[PDB]
Amino acid sequence: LTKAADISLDNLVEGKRKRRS
Amino acid sequence: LTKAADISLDNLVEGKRKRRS
Amino acid sequence: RKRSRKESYSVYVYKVLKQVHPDTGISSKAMGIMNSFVNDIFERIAGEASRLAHYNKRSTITSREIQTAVRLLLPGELAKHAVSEGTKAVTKYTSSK
Amino acid sequence: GKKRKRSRKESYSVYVYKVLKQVHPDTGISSKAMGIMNSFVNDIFERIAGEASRLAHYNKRSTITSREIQTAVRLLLPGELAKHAVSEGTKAVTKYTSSK
Amino acid sequence: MQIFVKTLTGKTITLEVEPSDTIENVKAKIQDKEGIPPDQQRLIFAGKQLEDGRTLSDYNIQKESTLHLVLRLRGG
Amino acid sequence: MQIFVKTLTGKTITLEVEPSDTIENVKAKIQDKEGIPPDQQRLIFAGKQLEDGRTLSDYNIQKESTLHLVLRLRGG
Amino acid sequence: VKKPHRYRPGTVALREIRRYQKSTELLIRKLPFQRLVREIAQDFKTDLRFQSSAVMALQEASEAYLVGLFEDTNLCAIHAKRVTIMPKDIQLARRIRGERA
Amino acid sequence: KKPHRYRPGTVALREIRRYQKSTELLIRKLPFQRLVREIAQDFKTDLRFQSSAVMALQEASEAYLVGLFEDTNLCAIHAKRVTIMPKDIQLARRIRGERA
Amino acid sequence: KARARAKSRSSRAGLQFPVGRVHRLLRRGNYAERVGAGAPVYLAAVLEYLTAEILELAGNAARDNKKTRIIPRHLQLAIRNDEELNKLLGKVTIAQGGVLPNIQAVLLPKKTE
Amino acid sequence: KARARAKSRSSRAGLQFPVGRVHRLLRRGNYAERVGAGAPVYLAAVLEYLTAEILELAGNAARDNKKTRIIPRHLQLAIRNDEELNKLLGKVTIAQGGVLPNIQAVLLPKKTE
Amino acid sequence: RKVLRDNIQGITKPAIRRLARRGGVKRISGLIYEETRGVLKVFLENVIRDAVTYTEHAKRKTVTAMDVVYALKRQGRTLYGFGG
Amino acid sequence: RKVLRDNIQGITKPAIRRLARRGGVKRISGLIYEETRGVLKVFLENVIRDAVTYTEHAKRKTVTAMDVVYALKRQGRTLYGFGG
DNA sequence: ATCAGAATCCCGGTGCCGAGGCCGCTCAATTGGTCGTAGACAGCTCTAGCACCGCTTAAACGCACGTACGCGCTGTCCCCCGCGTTTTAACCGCCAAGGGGATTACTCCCTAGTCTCCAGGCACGTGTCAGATATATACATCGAT
DNA sequence: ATCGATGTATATATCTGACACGTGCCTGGAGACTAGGGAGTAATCCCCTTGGCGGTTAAAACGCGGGGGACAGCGCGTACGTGCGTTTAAGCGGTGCTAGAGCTGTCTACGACCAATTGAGCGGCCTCGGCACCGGGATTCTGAT
Repeated sequence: LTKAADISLDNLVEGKRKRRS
Repeated sequence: LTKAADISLDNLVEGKRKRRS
Repeated sequence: RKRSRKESYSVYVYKVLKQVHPDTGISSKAMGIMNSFVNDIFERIAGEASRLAHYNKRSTITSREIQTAVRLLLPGELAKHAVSEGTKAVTKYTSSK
Repeated sequence: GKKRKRSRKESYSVYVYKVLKQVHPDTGISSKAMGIMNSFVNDIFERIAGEASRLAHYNKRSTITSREIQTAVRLLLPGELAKHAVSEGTKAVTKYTSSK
Repeated sequence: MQIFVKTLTGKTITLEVEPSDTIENVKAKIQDKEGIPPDQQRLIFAGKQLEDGRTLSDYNIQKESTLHLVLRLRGG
Repeated sequence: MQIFVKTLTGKTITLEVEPSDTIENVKAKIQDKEGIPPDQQRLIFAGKQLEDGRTLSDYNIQKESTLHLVLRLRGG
Repeated sequence: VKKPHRYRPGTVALREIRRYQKSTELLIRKLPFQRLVREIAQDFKTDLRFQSSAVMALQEASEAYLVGLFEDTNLCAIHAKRVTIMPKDIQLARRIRGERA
Repeated sequence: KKPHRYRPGTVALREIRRYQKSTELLIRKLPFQRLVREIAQDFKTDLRFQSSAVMALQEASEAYLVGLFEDTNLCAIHAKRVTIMPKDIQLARRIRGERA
Repeated sequence: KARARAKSRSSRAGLQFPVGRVHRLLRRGNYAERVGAGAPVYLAAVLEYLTAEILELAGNAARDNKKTRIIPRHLQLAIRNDEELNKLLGKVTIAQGGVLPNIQAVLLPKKTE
Repeated sequence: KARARAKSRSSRAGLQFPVGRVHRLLRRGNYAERVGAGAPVYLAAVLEYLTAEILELAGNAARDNKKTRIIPRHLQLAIRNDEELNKLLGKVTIAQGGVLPNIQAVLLPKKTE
Repeated sequence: RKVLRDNIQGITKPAIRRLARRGGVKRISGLIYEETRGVLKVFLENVIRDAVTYTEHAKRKTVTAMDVVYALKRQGRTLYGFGG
Repeated sequence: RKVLRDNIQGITKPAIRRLARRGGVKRISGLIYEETRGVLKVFLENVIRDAVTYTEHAKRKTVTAMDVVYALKRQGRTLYGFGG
């Protein structure tokens, strides 16, 4: 559910993004 | 010898371009 | 409420047609091709003319710009004629009133 | 003294270099390696703008605001990476929003 | 009535509150427990800016309705 | 002295002239042989605009130096 | 039955290839192609709307896309001298174009 | 007899490890330059080069051909022929579409 | 006081495209701070050259199928024949396009004694 | 008068990139008639996110070869490992790049020899 | 009467064949029909997203032709005739 | 000395092999060396033109790095590190 | 496997030049401030998108059969790889000279901005002929006998 | 080789709706004017490029010899093309409903633009250490046996 530049800044999971390699 | 937008507009051979097919 | 005129090149297209082909007609869809067809080339051109400005740090797009971009953007001999027609045009417009 | 002086050639290097210590306090970088990053920015950077641009026409907006960029972000970046990018930018905006 | 707030860290702060409690009261309580003065604080509800004089039920803020925490930095 | 002019058609016009001959004279001769009045005429030398009072040797125009023909259209 | 005349195997296609290259019409039967979208549409957002024109675009592109896919793909098994395609060819060909990697 | 000869193909597989391991440019510098100036001359006579700028081609050029071989490699592999053949390039390029 | 008449830069180039309208586009096209007066003219004709250059191919190809009204297929069939133009539009696809009739040799049929 | 302190929008976002300078770029970037005040900020951070996201990969990879100073090869070796980023830059090549060590199985040695 | 029957299987074994004919393919293996439908969706996937993405950026509930267009162009597939 | 000569043959049979190694090519046919040099030039051809074309548009007699750059980008090859 | 035997890796010493750091100047950013307009937002209408149905049938599905192609095997012949030695020109370091690109100050041509003026270009309406559709017939060729 | 039926090719007549045209209404371009800053030009600078020269030193070359990979021939096994009867749902046009796009109308917030003050960021600077260089000893395979 994309928005208007809300405050939904939801997740500090980026480490899992870095895990993708 | 390319130029500055000269008056060298040299050839009306385009028919040969059309001949390429 | 209803108008605002949606501008095309259609008429402009249609004029050209009779000069090359006095006989032939065209379907709107076929027409729709051309109208879009213009902008795509057209935008391709401008953006390159733009890039020239920075790389020369010119603030202004003049003729000399466009031509340079033309030789870039168009392939092969077609460019030269394009160069030619535009040139031949400029001169003819140059002496105008 | 200072002849004919080389007009300052701007980079992101320092900016790059700052970030480095936050993620890697230890590591250094070679100019060539640095040279990568500095170029690396603009490429992404120009990709972004041009898309933000295209939005304007297609909405006939005359102005690129934030809402624009984000839209382009989701276009341009692949996969989950976008969302975080969305996130950081968003988190930034708010934090800058209340500023002054 | 219990609600939460989510942070830049995603910290979820436990809040025992009432729908008539002022933002003035709330931030103070966060100032109270978390020691962070409101001067650098604001809380978010659905992106809207919170004024002290407003209460929770003013925004139709319900129990366990979680909010977006902000550090507003003046200086630096 | 013989020179030529090249056209939009690439027509190459034979010209018996003299380096002191005026553009006034030249176009008239083209008006003379080709019937096209100077009003709609101009000739080009290396992209420069030709004034009547100028002569050929004014531009260092040599024999068999070929020129670019123009129809200047006023009206339409 | 007294001997049906059966076109030699492969002869049908070579008529179709002439045929289906000769005319312009869209090979995918329309309506199901639409339904295919609305599903995929739903996942990104619920409750979305389409100018029936706009759907046609995909169809135009989609068929066109797969068309261009086959040519190189065709060349692949031909480059293996196997007059029949094989699925790896797509996997090969796409890998070549770089849509994957 | 005596002399130890690496079985055929063993050399390359060391080189492939090797030449993928390091970064340096495989084309001899100076001749590569001369190659340009010729091609340069045809479009305009009497042209000048920042020796840096030449390096770019070299960087790109090698890089380009590198990416060429991979699919190319796959080609004859897709034909199960461990050796490349010129048609493969002709095949591969016509696939990428630089030709048609 | 007297305009008395009127003249169009397009006519002033004796060319069919609306120099004026194009020249309007660039002004708002965000393509530069300023627009050279000469440029659009030069820019205009180029298209007016191409538009013919393509249609001519179509028309001839349109006559080939002996239908007096140009269709898309022709345009498609036209474009892919010119060895130059194909490289212009190769990244581009055409509505109702189809492709050129083409067959790989080894796939051709055989008696071929 | 007496503006009396100073503050930088970058600091105002607590972010390392020069919001001001970027915000200058778009103004002349011919990218739109006007520039939203908010936009560049948002635009800035994104890069400031990426620049880290890449370097982090490099640094770890830089430590792998046990050289405290990042080199291009690492960046190259870094980028091609992330399965996302590769699709960002796939069209792009890197100076001094090289490629990942890679070998096709059937080309591997043995036959058990 | 329920929801969600088949869809992607709605691209039929004969249908794709027609394309393959236009593709200039003389004989077709059976498993092709599987992987084919795999790619097709995968293609349509990222394509639709963007036009959708534009669409929401337009705050409009409907996908238009122009939407699909701008999807293809930043994709690299740029198309004509439904644009404008 | 006379006039300029071999050139393109100055890309040597061993040299290209090195690339092929980086290309991950186990064994190489002989005729490769021909067609290889064919493509290489053809690539360099259009590439150089543009940077040249920019260069004359700059009214400057010298090709710079930035020139080669802008050649690749409107080509689609965009590169880093020699760009300023 | 089990052997020596290469070639490659990892290691401790040394060494040099580009990193990464500070010195200080300057020019791009920031501040405070005015002005107007792009676009937000609420109101309103009017297109076309969705929905739903049934008469019609062209297309799709499913199975039967065998043909001719995928591929697995073999077998030959030569085109590349390995390796030792013989031949070229790549490279590095060093200085020398002037082309051209970089920077600066000046004037004037050219383009943005602004207003008033009107037909080029658009939508709108309309009437007819190019082309699509249906149906009979002749021409070509493939495959069966 | 001759023979038949199949699909394509083509000829007709036939019916329909889309292009192409004429009419009239308006918006975007033309016209004429100003004021301002871009760019062009000329005048000086110095940096970067080219050039030419000679020393070792690796890399290119070239050949030799034989191994294994390419390629061609063959044969087996089977999958995929073809056809037919059965089955399913696409396409048609026809009717009904309102959601949402697009057009509209007012007020004002946010951006551009100007000026004056301030340090962030760049080039220029030197010293210093991460790392390129290597000669010796540690390992990890390759081919021969």
